[PDB]
Amino acid sequence: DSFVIRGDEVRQIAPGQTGKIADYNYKLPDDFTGCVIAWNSNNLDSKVG
Amino acid sequence: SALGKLQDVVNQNAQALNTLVKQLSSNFGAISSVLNDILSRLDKVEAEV
Repeated sequence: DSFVIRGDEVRQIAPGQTGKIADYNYKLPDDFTGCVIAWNSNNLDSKVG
Repeated sequence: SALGKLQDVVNQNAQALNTLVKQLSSNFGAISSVLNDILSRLDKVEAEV
């Protein structure tokens, strides 16, 4: 599952949490079996404009 | 005092029933003895504990 979010919304990706991300667009089940991987891509995706 | 044995048997049965009933109000280390109170509280992942 590949997606880009805000740096403060990383805590909402964890299963069984709150927030707009975990309740409106992307929610993980309580029996999620896997790992969550995230890294910064400021110099890759973000633009000065 | 003639039917003391029967009275003691009945009293023991009644006391066992009353103790089994009253053992519901205990917390056993939880936050409250009422399940509806725990449901109207911290999320399911933390309420299962």
